[PDB]
Amino acid sequence: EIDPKDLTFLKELGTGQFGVVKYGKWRGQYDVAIKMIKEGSMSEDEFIEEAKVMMNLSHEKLVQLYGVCTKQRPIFIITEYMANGCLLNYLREMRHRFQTQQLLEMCKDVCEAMEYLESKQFLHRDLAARNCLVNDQGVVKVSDFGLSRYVLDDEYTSSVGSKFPVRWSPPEVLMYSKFSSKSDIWAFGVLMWEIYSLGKMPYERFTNSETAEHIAQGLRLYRPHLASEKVYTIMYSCWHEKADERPTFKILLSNILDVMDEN
Ligand SMILES: CN1CCn2nc(Nc3cc(-c4cccc(NC(=O)c5cc6ccccc6s5)c4CO)n[nH]c3=O)cc2C1
Repeated sequence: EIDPKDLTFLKELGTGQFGVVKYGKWRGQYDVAIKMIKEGSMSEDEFIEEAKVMMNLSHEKLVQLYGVCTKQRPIFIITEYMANGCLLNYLREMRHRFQTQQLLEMCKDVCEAMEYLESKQFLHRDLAARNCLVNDQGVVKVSDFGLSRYVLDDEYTSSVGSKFPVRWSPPEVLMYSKFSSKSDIWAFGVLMWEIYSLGKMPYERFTNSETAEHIAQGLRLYRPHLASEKVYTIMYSCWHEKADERPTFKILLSNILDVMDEN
């Protein structure tokens, strides 16, 4: 529990699934992001009840959840500030500057974080470039892991809602809501595709339902121009129709390192 008196609000950072987020400082020194949880937007009992485990996830490549303020309303969630914002806009805005080696390093950053979550049997559930953040040195970190579990918004929680991450979801999630490590694996493959396409939208011009139909018929995202064959083999392995044929993040990390070694 963070003492809200130790927080200094400084700047608006926009809005997310739980409402307003601000930039501020903790005890005058540490840059933080502060979510102000819109009333009615979150399953608050469930979150507070299970919030300890989320604070104890600690890894360089995870956006740290520093703590919470729950003695007043709205509740606050206080997290590690990342000066370059979310990965999707960072890709699109710096599109013409990236070398392929840097793209691979971004995939490695994310894969390390997910290997850690995997080892803790903790699911992200909404992995995507929009839910990765980039710090002032260009390091990518995975953000908002596990929070989808607390979203109260039928458009987000229903597989046919307008906000559900259909384009990051494997068949068993779209058909049966079967989340597992292997559905995070699928989403990581799509995230690699976002990185190597420099921030394009997956299945652009397809609706969500057409996307679902597409992928249920075996069809997959094309290889982006900047992805080598080896890289594409790695992201494609994430999209096996059968979940148990998909790799683990440990294997994916080994693959990425192997490609780095070869280069
Ligand atoms: C000039 N730029 C302006 C944008 N800009 N942004 C920066 N940096 C951060 C943004 C956020 C942030 C802000 C608003 C919303 C959200 N996203 C969410 O709240 C949620 C995502 C999800 C996903 C699934 C389930 C529930 C939720 S709730 C975040 C990231 O958490 N945070 N931290 C940061 O450092 C730095 C900049 C400079």
